[PDB]
Amino acid sequence: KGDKKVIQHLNKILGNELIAINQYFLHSRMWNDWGLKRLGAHEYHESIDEMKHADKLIERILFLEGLPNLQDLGKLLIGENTQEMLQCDLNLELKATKDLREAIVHCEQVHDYVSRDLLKDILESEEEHIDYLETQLGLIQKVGLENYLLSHMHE
Amino acid sequence: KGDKKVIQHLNKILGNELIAINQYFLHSRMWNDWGLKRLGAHEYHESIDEMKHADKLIERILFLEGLPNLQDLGKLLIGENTQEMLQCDLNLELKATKDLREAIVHCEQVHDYVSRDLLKDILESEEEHIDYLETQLGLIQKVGLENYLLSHMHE
Amino acid sequence: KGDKKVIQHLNKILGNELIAINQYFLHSRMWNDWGLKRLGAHEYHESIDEMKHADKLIERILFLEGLPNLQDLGKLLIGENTQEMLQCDLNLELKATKDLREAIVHCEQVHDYVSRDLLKDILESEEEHIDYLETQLGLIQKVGLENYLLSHMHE
Amino acid sequence: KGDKKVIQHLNKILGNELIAINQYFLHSRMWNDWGLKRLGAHEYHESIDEMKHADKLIERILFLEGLPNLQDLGKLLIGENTQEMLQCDLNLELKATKDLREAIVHCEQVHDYVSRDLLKDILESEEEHIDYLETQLGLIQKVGLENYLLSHMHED
Amino acid sequence: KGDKKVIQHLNKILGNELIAINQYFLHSRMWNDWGLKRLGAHEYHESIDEMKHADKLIERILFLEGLPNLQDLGKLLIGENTQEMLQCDLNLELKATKDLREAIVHCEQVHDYVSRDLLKDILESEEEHIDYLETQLGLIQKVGLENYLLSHMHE
Amino acid sequence: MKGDKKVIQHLNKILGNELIAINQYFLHSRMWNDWGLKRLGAHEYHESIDEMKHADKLIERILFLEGLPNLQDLGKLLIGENTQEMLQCDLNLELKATKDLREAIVHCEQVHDYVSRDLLKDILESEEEHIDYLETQLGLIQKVGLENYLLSHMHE
Amino acid sequence: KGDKKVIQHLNKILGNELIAINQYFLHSRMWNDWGLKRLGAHEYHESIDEMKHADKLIERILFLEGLPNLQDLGKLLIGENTQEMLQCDLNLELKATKDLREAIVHCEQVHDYVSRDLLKDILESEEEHIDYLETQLGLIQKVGLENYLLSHMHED
Ligand code: HEM
Ligand code: HEM
Ligand code: HEM
Ligand code: HEM
Repeated sequence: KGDKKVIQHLNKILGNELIAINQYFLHSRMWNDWGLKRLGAHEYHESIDEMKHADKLIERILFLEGLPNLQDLGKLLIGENTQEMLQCDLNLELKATKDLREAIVHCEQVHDYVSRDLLKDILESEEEHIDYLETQLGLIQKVGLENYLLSHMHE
Repeated sequence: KGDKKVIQHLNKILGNELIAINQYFLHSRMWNDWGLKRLGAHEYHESIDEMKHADKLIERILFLEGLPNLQDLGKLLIGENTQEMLQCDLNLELKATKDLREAIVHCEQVHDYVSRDLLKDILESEEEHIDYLETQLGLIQKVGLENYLLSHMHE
Repeated sequence: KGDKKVIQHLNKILGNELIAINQYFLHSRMWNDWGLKRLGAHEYHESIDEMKHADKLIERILFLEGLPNLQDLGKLLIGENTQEMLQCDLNLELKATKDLREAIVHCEQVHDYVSRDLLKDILESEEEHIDYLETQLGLIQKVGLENYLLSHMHE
Repeated sequence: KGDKKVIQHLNKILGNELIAINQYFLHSRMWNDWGLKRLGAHEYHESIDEMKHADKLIERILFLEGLPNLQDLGKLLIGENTQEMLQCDLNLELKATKDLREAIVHCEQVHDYVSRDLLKDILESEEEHIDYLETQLGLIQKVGLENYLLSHMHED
Repeated sequence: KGDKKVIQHLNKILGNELIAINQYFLHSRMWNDWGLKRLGAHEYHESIDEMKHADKLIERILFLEGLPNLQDLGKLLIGENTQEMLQCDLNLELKATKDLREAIVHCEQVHDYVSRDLLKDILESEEEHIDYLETQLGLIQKVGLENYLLSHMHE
Repeated sequence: MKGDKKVIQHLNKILGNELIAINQYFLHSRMWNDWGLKRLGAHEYHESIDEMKHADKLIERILFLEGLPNLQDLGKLLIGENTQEMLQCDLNLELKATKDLREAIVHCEQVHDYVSRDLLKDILESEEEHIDYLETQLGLIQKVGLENYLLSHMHE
Repeated sequence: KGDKKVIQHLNKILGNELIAINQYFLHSRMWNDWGLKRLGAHEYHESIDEMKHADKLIERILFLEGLPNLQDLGKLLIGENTQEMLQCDLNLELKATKDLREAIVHCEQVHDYVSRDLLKDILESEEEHIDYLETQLGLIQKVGLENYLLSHMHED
């Protein structure tokens, strides 16, 4: 059986993935509705990536004889325009990585090194998303909003 | 022999398709003349799609032993710039979908379910065109008119 | 800008093409409705050919800074049986070639040699259609109406 | 579980399909026996098409927990010559589409939209058959009977 | 012209084939509905084989200048569970082969050797079906009903 | 062309049902995989994917109609504790889903939103196919016994 | 021998082609130097097309037993920025087509129909270049100069 606090941490990370799946999927379809197809496609792939993380977390929790929690869905940060949507994704990711670091600390302490390795792989993927997000927000500043949107119309 | 009012409704839809064929073809060639080749190509494909709908309507009318009316051509809405042309297409499509809905109501009432199915397929295609048009008009607001035209110069 | 009377002549030829498109398309679908698929298929190709001429005329008018007229649709000559439909097509083409010759005369007078060359190419296509029509009407006389229809049932 | 009257309508349409299978299959083989191979082949495909509709109806009735009725075979309309055979097929199809419309009305009323969609697909196929049949009868008038039969001796 | 009693015999065998087509097709679709897909698929192929026999019988009757009887449909033996359905198929086949033998005797007596050969080919197919049916009923005894059904779940 | 306000409410209701089914079927899939019932785990995975695709189409339709898709409200997951309960939980969810779909289609018809009706009818056919699978599986447990049924679903 | 005035007209058109070859080639390389590679590539192709017209005129003059004049090079219209370069090309083409029409009139008058056909083919190609140039100048007005240049930085 797994450590009770490891399973709590894994369920907390899973909860964050479930928010991100839905937030990124809606943002993707919003961008597609507006004709910003390059943003819509990239955001769809971000949503798929979170779906795959959730899958791996669910599988680990079950192996450890815990109960995966897919019932509690936290608050989606839905923006009303491109700049707010990107900032909402970044705010979500900054919370996501804080929780990941706390979970890894606990895994190391109780010697659950396989759970730590899984979380470290998720953390790397979220830091890559932060890299993308900070880059997009900087580009809006460097080229202007209307030029940035123009750049993201075509796939 | 088909229901007389069904044939009248089908000839009304056909009349709307005939307006749309010519309006979209002219808009296409105006955009090509101006060097906005992406818009010209998309609009050509819209005109072709209306040609295919008119064909299916003609065939259905003849099967029902009615007389297809290709003689009466209503008013083309020709715009003077890119935004107005898109808005003219949208005004035409909003009228077309109203007429399609009224035609479908009558087909259902007289149990002409095959005519209804044909009209619903056309209606879905016209709503996809509305989706394109509202998206383009929204992009003009979001990226600016000159940027929008810039994006539609090359195929 | 193009010559004002050249553009009027090009719009007149365009109007003739627009009549022919619809007349041949309806005749095609009537023959298909009747199971005369060889005639229906041939007439369909005649309609497509007039569509392509209309396109070239629209493009030339716009280059010359004129306004293509797709709004005014003249009288369709719709037959009620095969022999009448063929004679109607022949009557329309004889009017078309008369107008083409008058347009070519004017283009030569004002030295619009490229418009003349475009119109000469259309004229050759219309004379090929006259060749087909006169041949079909001659076959009806040579084999009889029922044998002619029999020959045109299968594609 | 399915609506009882929906299941009754579906079995009624199934009964019509079972008549058409047999009528078209026999007309097909009669035309082949006479050397009118183009007619025989087309009529064979109409029979196969009805077999597929009957299959989908059987499958739907079973899903809805009804009993498919393959026991009751109504009256086959068999012609004695080509012109009669085509009119017999047309008469059968006109009855079939009347029954299809009444079944669709009832499915709509009780919100069985999937059964309605199946019946609408069958109806489109039967109306295509009416188009073929009315066209053939029109051709007999336009070219004459002997020329029409001549046109249908060889297959495509 | 064919012998009158040969034509009666052929119409009787055809009548048996028409029963089997419907009985096997219904049994096939019942097994599919229950998820016994191996039984459903095999029973489908049995129905198709009887359809082909009916076709050969119809063609022979017409060649002999008889009237094929597709109007009279005898009693379908429909079971309520797998063991009853298999026994119903066997009962039908035992009657079918009895009738086939009587038809062959009469064909031999009147020297209709081509009709005899066709009927013998059908008889061989029906005995192959009896072999299948007796083998399945024996397997139910040897492995038990639940194991037998388990074996026929997957195609 | 703004959507009917009640149409958008119905579409958001169906979307909410799809979101429950995605999570319920995904968890059931991974439970069956954890238990080594790989054939059930794989089939249930594909059911979850199918609901994801329906949710996508509903989100797209709502946005086109200028509504706000609701991905925030997640209703109650019906999670079973063994194979037979899990299948019955899926079936209970699907019966509720098809009831809501029928009511949404009724309203779409009333306000002449025929494209939304067609989308919902396509989803309805897919959910009725899932009901077919589930009722068949529960019938097989009764026909072959629970242990034989589980044995049959160990290997993919 | 050919008609003396026909040969003079053909040499006049040849002279116009020789100006255009050099003007378009230099404009092409100026655009490439500035990093406006789409304009540079298009203008290179315009220069090649004029070289091919010059070739056909030389061949026709020699067949007619005239002397092709490749010695006299008239005034190149070289712009100092993109907008001036396009207008310089347009000014040259409007002069070229005027001379082409005058040459065709004369060929018709003396019944040199093959020379007329050659000149009409050149005229169609020059009117296509006018179409391109007017469209580009219009695009500058519709998108603004900086956006137009932006659109022409990268080749296809
Ligand atoms: C202003 C009037 C029209 C113009 C300028 C026009 C132009 C065209 C052109 C350029 C094509 C492509 C031909 C090719 O290159 O193969 C085409 C195709 C076609 N047109 Fe038209 N057309 C017109 C009216 C119509 C009408 C009134 C109908 C029917 C009633 C129609 C039916 C069709 C069909 C069925 C095709 C083939 C589409 C496909 O399957 O790809 N057209 N048309
Ligand atoms: C007089 C009765 C029938 C005759 C003579 C007949 C004849 C045939 C024949 C010759 C074939 C083609 C077999 C092959 O060579 O592959 C066929 C196929 C088929 N039959 Fe029948 N049939 C009859 C009744 C039925 C009935 C009552 C049904 C269903 C309720 C049915 C369902 C089917 C199906 C589903 C196929 C396969 C069609 C395809 O997918 O191509 N048949 N039939
Ligand atoms: C518990 C939440 C979810 C989980 C665990 C999950 C899991 C997955 C997985 C594992 C895949 C396959 C990824 C791959 O390897 O390519 C997938 C695909 C997909 N998901 Fe999800 N998903 C969830 C929620 C959602 C939601 C809420 C939506 C839409 C609103 C959605 C839409 C999609 C779509 C469109 C695909 C691609 C399906 C295809 O076309 O093949 N998913 N999901
Ligand atoms: C003055 C009279 C000229 C004539 C009659 C002439 C003729 C031609 C011809 C016939 C071609 C081949 C075209 C083809 O079919 O692809 C050609 C190619 C070419 N020309 Fe000229 N040309 C002339 C002047 C020039 C000048 C002044 C330049 C440069 C400053 C030039 C640069 C080129 C280049 C780079 C090619 C392509 C060579 C290759 O890479 O194959 N030409 N010319």
